[PDB]
Amino acid sequence: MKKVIIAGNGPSLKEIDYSRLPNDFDVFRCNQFYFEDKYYLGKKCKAVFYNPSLFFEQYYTLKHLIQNQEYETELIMCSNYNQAHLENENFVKTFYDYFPDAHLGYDFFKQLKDFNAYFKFHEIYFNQRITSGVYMCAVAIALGYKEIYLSGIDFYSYAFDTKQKNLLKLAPGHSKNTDIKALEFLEKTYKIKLYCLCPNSLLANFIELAPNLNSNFIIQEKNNYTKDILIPSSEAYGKFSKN
Amino acid sequence: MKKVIIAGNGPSLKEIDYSRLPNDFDVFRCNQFYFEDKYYLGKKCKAVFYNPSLFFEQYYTLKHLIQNQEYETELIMCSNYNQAHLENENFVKTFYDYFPDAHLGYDFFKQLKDFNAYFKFHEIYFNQRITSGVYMCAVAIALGYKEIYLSGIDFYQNGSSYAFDTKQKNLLKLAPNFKNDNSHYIGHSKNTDIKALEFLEKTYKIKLYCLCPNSLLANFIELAPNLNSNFIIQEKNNYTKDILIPSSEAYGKFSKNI
Amino acid sequence: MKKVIIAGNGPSLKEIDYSRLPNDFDVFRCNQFYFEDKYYLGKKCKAVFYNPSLFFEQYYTLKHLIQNQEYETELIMCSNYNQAHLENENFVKTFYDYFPDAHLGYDFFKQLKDFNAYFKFHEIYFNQRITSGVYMCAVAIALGYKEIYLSGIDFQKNLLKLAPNFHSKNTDIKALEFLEKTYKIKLYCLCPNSLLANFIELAPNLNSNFIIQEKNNYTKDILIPSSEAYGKFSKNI
Amino acid sequence: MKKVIIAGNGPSLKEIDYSRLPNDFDVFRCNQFYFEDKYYLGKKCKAVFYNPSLFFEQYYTLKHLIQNQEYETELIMCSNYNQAHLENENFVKTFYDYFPDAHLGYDFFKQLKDFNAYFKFHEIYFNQRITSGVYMCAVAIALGYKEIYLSGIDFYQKNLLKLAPIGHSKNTDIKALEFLEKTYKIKLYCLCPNSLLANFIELAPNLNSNFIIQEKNNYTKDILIPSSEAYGKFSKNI
Ligand SMILES: CC(=O)N[C@@H]1[C@@H](O)[C@@H](F)[C@@](OP(=O)(O)OC[C@H]2O[C@@H](n3ccc(N)nc3=O)[C@H](O)[C@@H]2O)(C(=O)O)O[C@H]1[C@H](O)[C@H](O)CO
Ligand SMILES: CC(=O)N[C@@H]1[C@@H](O)[C@@H](F)[C@@](OP(=O)(O)OC[C@H]2O[C@@H](n3ccc(N)nc3=O)[C@H](O)[C@@H]2O)(C(=O)O)O[C@H]1[C@H](O)[C@H](O)CO
Ligand SMILES: CC(=O)N[C@@H]1[C@@H](O)[C@@H](F)[C@@](OP(=O)(O)OC[C@H]2O[C@@H](n3ccc(N)nc3=O)[C@H](O)[C@@H]2O)(C(=O)O)O[C@H]1[C@H](O)[C@H](O)CO
Ligand SMILES: CC(=O)N[C@@H]1[C@@H](O)[C@@H](F)[C@@](OP(=O)(O)OC[C@H]2O[C@@H](n3ccc(N)nc3=O)[C@H](O)[C@@H]2O)(C(=O)O)O[C@H]1[C@H](O)[C@H](O)CO
Repeated sequence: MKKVIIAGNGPSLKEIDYSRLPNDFDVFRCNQFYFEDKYYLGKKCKAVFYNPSLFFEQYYTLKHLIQNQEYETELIMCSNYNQAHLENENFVKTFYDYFPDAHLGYDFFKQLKDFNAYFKFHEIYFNQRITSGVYMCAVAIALGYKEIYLSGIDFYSYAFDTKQKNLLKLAPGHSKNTDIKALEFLEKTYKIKLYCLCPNSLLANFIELAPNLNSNFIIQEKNNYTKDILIPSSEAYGKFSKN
Repeated sequence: MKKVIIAGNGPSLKEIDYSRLPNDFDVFRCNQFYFEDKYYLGKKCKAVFYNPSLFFEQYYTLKHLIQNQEYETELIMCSNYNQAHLENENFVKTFYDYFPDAHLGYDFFKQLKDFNAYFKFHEIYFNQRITSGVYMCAVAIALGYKEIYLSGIDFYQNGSSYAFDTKQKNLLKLAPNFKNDNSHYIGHSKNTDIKALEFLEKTYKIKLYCLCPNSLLANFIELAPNLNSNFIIQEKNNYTKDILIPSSEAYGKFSKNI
Repeated sequence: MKKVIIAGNGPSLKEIDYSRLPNDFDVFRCNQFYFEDKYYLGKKCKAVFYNPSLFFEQYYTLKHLIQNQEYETELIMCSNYNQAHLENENFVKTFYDYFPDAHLGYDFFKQLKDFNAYFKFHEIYFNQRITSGVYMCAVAIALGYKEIYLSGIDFQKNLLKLAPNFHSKNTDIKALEFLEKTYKIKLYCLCPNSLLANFIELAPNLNSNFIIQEKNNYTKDILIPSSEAYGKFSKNI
Repeated sequence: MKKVIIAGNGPSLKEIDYSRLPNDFDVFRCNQFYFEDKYYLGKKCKAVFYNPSLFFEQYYTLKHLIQNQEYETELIMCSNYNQAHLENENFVKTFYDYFPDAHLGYDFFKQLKDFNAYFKFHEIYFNQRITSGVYMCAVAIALGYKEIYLSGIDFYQKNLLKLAPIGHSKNTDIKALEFLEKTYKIKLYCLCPNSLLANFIELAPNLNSNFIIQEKNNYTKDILIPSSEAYGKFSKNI
């Protein structure tokens, strides 16, 4: 169907070669994407992904971002795996009743049986965990996307200063090989096409560069924007304490 | 889908301009509606709503109201939200096995995804909660109703006032907050309900009306079109004016659900 | 639907006016039905009902009744209600995996919404309980039966071992009355000398004949499973 | 499907009469089948079956067998029965989320209502258990196979000995097999004319078939043990 740009928040996010920006695409963002100092991929997101550990606060924050007209998103995804050691069980069980307009990412991730098996085996037995950038690719493939453009994936710093007060108060495997091997498995297994939008990223050594279309893109500035996660009230945490 | 009169129990319930009373309509009542001293809206209810906290006792009381021919109702709704801080999990889980002829209001409330998201966000993060008067509007919409006539909704302007004396022995024993000068729940507000009502009307394209011209609600919702009709309020004598409390053995059997 | 005869194990079971016994019918029996000294209703059962409290042992016993050619039954029902104070929670939860060829009676009982509500309200709030005869009537109606003929309803070291201390007339009667008033079914009484005859219309005399086969070397007490078996099912008792 | 060869890992596994091998068949293997010193039935399995008790370790080991190309399998089955005294409950509950490409054998076993009831009654009340050979037969029948060829069924490694240093019997297994065959109208054949099984099951027809028994060199001959970190993650299911 339509193309999709999947963006991690690595430093390459600020080094996209926009001449290679595809025509007609959706955008997937994750975690502290809003910390970006400019709208490197626009204000419109098809989907935003948040880890279960901070979903409570990210959801709260997202609503503010939307009200402030800083961003808009069609879908709100929680990057879960249905694994007791990775996320809170009751959180997943009651998810749809606390966040009626959001989705459990596993609902889609699990549609890719071969990859789910691949991910689980390496995480359970070898402690290898893929990053959100790869999780988003899986969900995109599950949703039907055929051409995936990657950016902000640098296998580890960020494309912004993530050292924020509120975030620090909340959160004071991986490896390049795991992510790369996972991406190759996805591309091969589901016959989709991966492209790299960041020619200077280490990712460009493994994934084909997005074709040059002589495209152009206006990177809108951001001023007095939300650059830190918000913390809900004490009464709010009390009500959500069990999750 | 007939029209529907949704009634809270505020003092405006006793001041309905019956000249605006629609023709063919259903009636939704809630909580201590039977405390009314006159059948301000007739004996026949399409549905009655009860909060999870007192559902056990309200169900018991309802069966007595029906057996005693004081009221009749087609549906019995429990106003739940699938929120751990608002209701007992087991109660909801086993609901249909303990009350086979009743319904969990959430089964319908959740059909309105946007409103459920709206409600949950404000309740969880800002402690802003709609009242059952608004909850019933949502369930009516989910049921298919498109013309809602409101009454008995006064946003607790004069405090915890009602269209009757709610300070009854059993109710005070079961819900002690009623003994307070102002039993109104801090999370409720005139604005919250109004905005919630505005959200529903807009989002689901339904029409709202007000049967109480003298009510504070008349300042927000369009008054019902004076159809120049009559109703005739039936009087009530030696009626059930307090909630009933089940036996100790009954509570024992239900203990896991409370 | 074929006609169904629902039998309790009261003395009226031995006083059935066979002249009224229908032609093509199914038979529902419950609990210690096999204690009967004669096949008052034949060896063939459409279904047998057992209370959750002794299901473990009754199932074990039934398998012997079947293998030993004493009785046969198509269905095996456990008379549950999905009430924590009435049945073991884990027992109901895992029922179909421990007894693959049996059924939870509630799966059918719950199909009668009005009666389920009627039963639940009176039991929970007033401690009024129905007997198996009434429960079986409900299940029969839920299964699609149109005509129900009642009998055996008059309001062993092992059994005494399992049940040491081994309901009301009004409650059952009121329940049956509600059942007939609420659903599209006809109720008949096959025992004219039973008190039930004072409330339920007598089955029409059809000048029917029926040979009552005697029983010999039959199982007349419930069987008790091994301690190892009990060890495996202890969580459900 | 069509035809399937079900194999236990007894001595008869090494005494198959390949002249009687069907032409188009799938292979079902169980537990320590890889301990075989030769590929008596090929490297390709339609399905492999592991008991719940060691599934965690067997799954880990199978992935190595596959990665090292010693064997390949389409299906991975856990031989469960939905019985607390026979398997961990949380293990069964979360199974598909920990092993996305595997299957709970009971999802198929329970499709044979009569046999499920038959098995449960005798296991619960008479402590009679069936061996994997029989379990695989039931699953095979549930999957649609009509002709089942048995082998490696004879009624009778540091890692395995450390991990696992009853109620089985020829009678129970044989009676169970006969019940399955009669009840589900399928045909059972014995591929090992020198096994006691031959005394009960009709030998497979001689079709003058040929089979190449591939050798095994430097192969996995013991179960593998996951890391302590892995165990810590699966602890609740063991
Ligand atoms: C402290 C902590 O827990 N850090 C983790 C981090 O190790 C990583 F696990 C993950 O993501 P996180 O990287 O920060 O931000 C999103 C994605 O950007 C890509 N990236 C980023 C920086 C870099 N140098 N090279 C990269 O490739 C990865 O694809 C990653 O998934 C995650 O979800 O995968 O999330 C954070 C936080 O849990 C989260 O931000 C709080 O809401
Ligand atoms: C003490 C306590 O817990 N009070 C609460 C109250 O804060 C409110 F949460 C709620 O409402 P409740 O008073 O019965 O009254 C029913 C409805 O009438 C309307 N009304 C009433 C009086 C007034 N002055 N202005 C109004 O607008 C509201 O729309 C309300 O929903 C409720 O479910 O919304 O229920 C009671 C009880 O939990 C319940 O009666 C026990 O069965
Ligand atoms: C001690 C104890 O717990 N007794 C109860 C008894 O009060 C009754 F509740 C019930 O009934 P149960 O005796 O077996 O007899 C079966 C049915 O026959 C009818 N009948 C019997 C004898 C009589 N004189 N007048 C009658 O009307 C009733 O309709 C009853 O449902 C039951 O399931 O309804 O079961 C027994 C045992 O729990 C059970 O036998 C153990 O397996
Ligand atoms: C100690 C313990 O628990 N032993 C049991 C054993 O009683 C049997 F239940 C079973 O047997 P399993 O080894 O896999 O081997 C499969 C079948 O091969 C045949 N055979 C094997 C070796 C031999 N010397 N003579 C034979 O005849 C039998 O027909 C057996 O059923 C089973 O599931 O069928 O598994 C083992 C282990 O639980 C399992 O291997 C560990 O993962």
